[PDB]
Amino acid sequence: SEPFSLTEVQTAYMLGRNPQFELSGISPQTYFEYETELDIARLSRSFQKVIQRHPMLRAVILPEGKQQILRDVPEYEIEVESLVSMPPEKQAARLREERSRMIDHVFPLGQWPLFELKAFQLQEHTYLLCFRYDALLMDGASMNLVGQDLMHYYHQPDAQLPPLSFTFQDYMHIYDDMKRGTEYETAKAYWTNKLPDFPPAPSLLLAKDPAEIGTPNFQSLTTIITKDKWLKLRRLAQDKQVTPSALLCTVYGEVLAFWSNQRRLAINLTVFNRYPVHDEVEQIVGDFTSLILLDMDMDQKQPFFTKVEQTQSTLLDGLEHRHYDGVEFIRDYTRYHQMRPKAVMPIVFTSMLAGAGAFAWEEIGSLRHIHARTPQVYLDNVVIEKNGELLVSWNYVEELFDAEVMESMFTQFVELLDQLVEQGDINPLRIS
Repeated sequence: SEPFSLTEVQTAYMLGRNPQFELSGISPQTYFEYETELDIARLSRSFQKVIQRHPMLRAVILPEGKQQILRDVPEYEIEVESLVSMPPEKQAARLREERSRMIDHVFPLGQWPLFELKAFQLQEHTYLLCFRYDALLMDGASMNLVGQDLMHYYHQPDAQLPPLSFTFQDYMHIYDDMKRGTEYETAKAYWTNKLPDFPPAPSLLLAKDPAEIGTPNFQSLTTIITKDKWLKLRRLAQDKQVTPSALLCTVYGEVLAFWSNQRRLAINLTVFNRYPVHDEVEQIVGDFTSLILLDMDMDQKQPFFTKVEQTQSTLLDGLEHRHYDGVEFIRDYTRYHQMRPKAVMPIVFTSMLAGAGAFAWEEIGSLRHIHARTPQVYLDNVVIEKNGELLVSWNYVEELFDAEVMESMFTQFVELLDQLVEQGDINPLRIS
C-alpha cells in the first residue's frame, strides 16, 4: 500500500488536467450505457467482489504524481434511481442531463472511487446501466476484464476465481526498470532515426484556433458494422495478408488525407498490448496503454492494399520499439519542431480489436451509447470488436469542427468499409 510510480501515459493524463495547456483541463474518461434486464442487486454484490479482487479498483491518484492502493474502501453499491412512474419524455430528459452531468464529472485527485456504476429503472424489470471510469484508473482492455469477472460472480457467486499473485504495483517496478535498459535506447535510437523526416499530423480544417477553445467538449458518432460485413472484412484482410488493424487504419488515413489535402501524415495509434513480464500480466487491472506514432504515406500511385501492407510494416516496426513510448517521442517532436504549448499529434486511432474474442459487457444487455474524452486530442477513432460486430465511434472536440463536416468524414469512412466488403477494394475518394 506504498505509493508507486505512474506510467508515462498516466503522467500525461494527469498533466492534461491542467487548464494552462490547450485542450486540457479535463481527465481522460470513458462512458457507456447498457439497457439491461438483469438483477441489479446481484450485479451490485458481484461488482463488490470484483473491486476486492483487483487492487487498482481500490487505488487513488495522488497530487504528487503517484498512485496508491488503499488499505480498505467503503462498500460500493450500484445506486438505483427509479423512473418507472415518469412518462417517456420526462424519463428521456432526466437521462439526458444525467448523461451530460456524468460526462462532465471529474474525479478528484486522491479520493475514491474513480468510477461510477449507476442504474436507472425504466420499468419494473428494465434498467439503464451507466458505467464510466477515469483512464488514470484502467485501460480499455482492463475494463473488459472487469466486465468478465462481473458476469462471472453474477452467474456463480460462490465459485471463487483463482488467486492473483501479480499486481500492478509489481508491474510498475518492472516498468521503471525497463526505462533504463539497452532495449530502451535501441527503441529511442529508432525514433530519432525517423524524427527528421517524420510527417506532421493531418492538418484538418478547424472551425477555430485550438488555443481559443478553453476546455473541450466531445461529441460521439457511433455505428455498428454487422457480423456479415465484419466477417467479410476479416476474411479479406487475411486474403491480402494484412491485419484488420492495419486495414482500418489505412482507411482512416485515406479519409484524413482527402480532407487535409495532404500526402504524408502521422496518426497517433493507441494500443493496449502488454509486455510479457509475468504469466498473469494479461489478468490484472491497470494501465498498459502504448502510444505509437504511425508514419503513413497515403497519396500514392499504389493499389490500396499495397498501402495497407506499408501501414502493417510500419506498425510492427513501431511495436518492436514501443519501449520508448509515444508521449516521449511526441515531446521529441515538439521541441525539435519548435512547436510551443499546442496539441501536437491530436488525430488518434484507438484499436480495441479482440481477435474474435468476447466483449464481456455485451452480456449485460443492449449498448445504447458510448462517449470518450481525452486531453490534447482533436479526433479519436475508436474501433471495438463487439462479439463479432465492429463498433466504430468517432469522438471529436465539438468546438473545433463543424458537425456536418465531421458527419461527412465519418460517413465516408463507413462507406469505404462497405466498398471493401463489396468489391474487395475502394474507389477514388469523393464527397458523400
